[PDB]
Amino acid sequence: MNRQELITEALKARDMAYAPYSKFQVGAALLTKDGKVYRGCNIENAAYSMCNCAERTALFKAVSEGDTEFQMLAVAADTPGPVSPCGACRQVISELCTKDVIVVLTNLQGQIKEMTVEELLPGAFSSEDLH
Amino acid sequence: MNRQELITEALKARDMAYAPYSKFQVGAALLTKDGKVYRGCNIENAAYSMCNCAERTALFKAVSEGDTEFQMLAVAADTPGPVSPCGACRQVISELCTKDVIVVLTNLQGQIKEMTVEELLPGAFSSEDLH
Amino acid sequence: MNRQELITEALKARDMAYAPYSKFQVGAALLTKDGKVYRGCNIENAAYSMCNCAERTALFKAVSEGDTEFQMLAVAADTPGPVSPCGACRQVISELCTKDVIVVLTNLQGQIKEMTVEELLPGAFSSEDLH
Amino acid sequence: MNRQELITEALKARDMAYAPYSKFQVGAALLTKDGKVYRGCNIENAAYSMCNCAERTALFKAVSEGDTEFQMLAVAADTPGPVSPCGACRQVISELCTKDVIVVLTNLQGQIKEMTVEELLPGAFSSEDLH
Ligand SMILES: O=C1CCN(C2C[C@H](O)[C@@H](CO)O2)C(=O)N1
Ligand SMILES: O=C1CCN(C2C[C@H](O)[C@@H](CO)O2)C(=O)N1
Ligand SMILES: O=C1CCN(C2C[C@H](O)[C@@H](CO)O2)C(=O)N1
Ligand SMILES: O=C1CCN(C2C[C@H](O)[C@@H](CO)O2)C(=O)N1
Ligand SMILES: [Zn+2]
Ligand SMILES: [Zn+2]
Ligand SMILES: [Zn+2]
Ligand SMILES: [Zn+2]
Repeated sequence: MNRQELITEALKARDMAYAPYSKFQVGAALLTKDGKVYRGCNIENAAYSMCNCAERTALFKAVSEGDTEFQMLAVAADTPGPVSPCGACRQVISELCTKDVIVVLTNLQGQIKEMTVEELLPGAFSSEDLH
Repeated sequence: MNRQELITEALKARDMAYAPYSKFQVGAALLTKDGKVYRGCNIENAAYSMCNCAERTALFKAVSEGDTEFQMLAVAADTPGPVSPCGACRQVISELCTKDVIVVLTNLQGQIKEMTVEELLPGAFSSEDLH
Repeated sequence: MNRQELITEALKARDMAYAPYSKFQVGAALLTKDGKVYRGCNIENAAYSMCNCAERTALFKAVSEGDTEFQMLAVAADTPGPVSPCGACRQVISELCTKDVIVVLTNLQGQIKEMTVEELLPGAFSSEDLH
Repeated sequence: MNRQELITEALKARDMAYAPYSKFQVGAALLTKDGKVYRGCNIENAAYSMCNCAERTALFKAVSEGDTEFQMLAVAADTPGPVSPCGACRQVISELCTKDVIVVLTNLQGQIKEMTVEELLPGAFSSEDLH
């Protein structure tokens, strides 16, 4: 499961999105250390605050199944450049993924940006800050 | 899969919760029309706003897999009476579940309250309100 | 400050809304026991999850100023019937307003529905449930 | 109103926080181009997802009043180093503040980190990505 293949997983996951308000579909594929893939997509709500993102859908799915060791996360959307995870997703990612996990961002036209969890949100607010 | 059995599913799902800040674990089990069960649990974050609930974890998991027809949702937590879904969950439920879906609420001591999606959030804000 | 006058306050507050994504403006006016009025409006974000509602904007404003005793909350939007607070707002309302506070819901055509905080979200999840 | 004075404003705003669940109070002070200061503080909810942060409380307050031109934002909390805005706040900040606005982060022991909005969340997801 290289990043190329993980991207195709996120592209497929994108087609499952429920986004009738923004008409903006997002897909994500999370790869565990054991090689298992969890797909995620954004799921909207008439009350915008309750919309959930593809990145978080995939992570929530994994953690709920007991999988908490990851190696890579691919995210895709029909944006101008590689899709940029929103702050809420970066925050959840910084909590649920170890700082070494690779984050692969792409769009639907071959644009690819790769960065680590730490780079996605440097100095992220964490539990250590609470105590 | 009766409500008794769906409750045991939610009780198991509760043990998967990642809740190091509140130490309050919640479990949920969503039953589709075809009899498939999706488990969900709350997943917290040092930045409280980003915490996700068991009800929504289960629903997000189902919808992302392509399952959008449900019949029942069980929710469980160690509360005094049947656990009460927070407003955000009721909002997502009212969007992703048809008004006839049965919502079963319970705690860890046999308290059981049953209600429909419509009753969970009567006159819920919806897409019809946007247009 | 009767409900009629508080409604006009919410109608004015609605014109301050920043809602370029939904084009759906909402207004709210919160009346304290001492007769002070706090206006609120929805404020959106390209990343939908981060949108904030009029009801919560008004409440957040009041609480931050040290005002925590309220008597009435008016909410208005261009909906078919009285605007329905989303679950997230009902949740925050049930926490920050005592159960006796009156919630006045209306649209832009004279539709008016009045209910108490308790009625807005009966048996709302609360701190008592955490401990 | 230099950053030193804006910090004292955020320190005062911190004392208004309603944070009975985390016992972690945060303060913020937003300075407009015209020299007006809006204070903000975190406001929690038994249902963690609904908690709101100091940064966003201040911004929501300003925007609702019609003030949309800012020059600086100070944030303070009792953290080990300068308090780090959570992803949700950085997201709202990148939307409501122009990329040149100065963000001043500090704790209660003189630690000070200064950065621009762009630096707070480089390449933030924006409306341009939606269309
Ligand atoms: O973090 C990224 C950016 C945001 N989108 C979302 C949620 C929402 O349904 C839509 C518009 O913001 O894209 C994602 O799904 N992931
Ligand atoms: O809707 C219900 C009530 C809220 N809890 C949550 C999320 C959070 O991690 C914890 C404390 O609010 O319980 C749920 O998981 N489901
Ligand atoms: O609770 C009510 C219903 C929801 N809207 C919002 C937030 C968002 O900007 C827009 C579309 O959901 O209306 C409110 O402002 N208040
Ligand atoms: O962005 C910063 C970091 C997070 N906190 C919050 C919200 C919550 O009440 C508490 C614990 O996460 O700190 C803030 O208020 N601002
Ligand atoms: Zn996101
Ligand atoms: Zn919930
Ligand atoms: Zn709302
Ligand atoms: Zn924050």
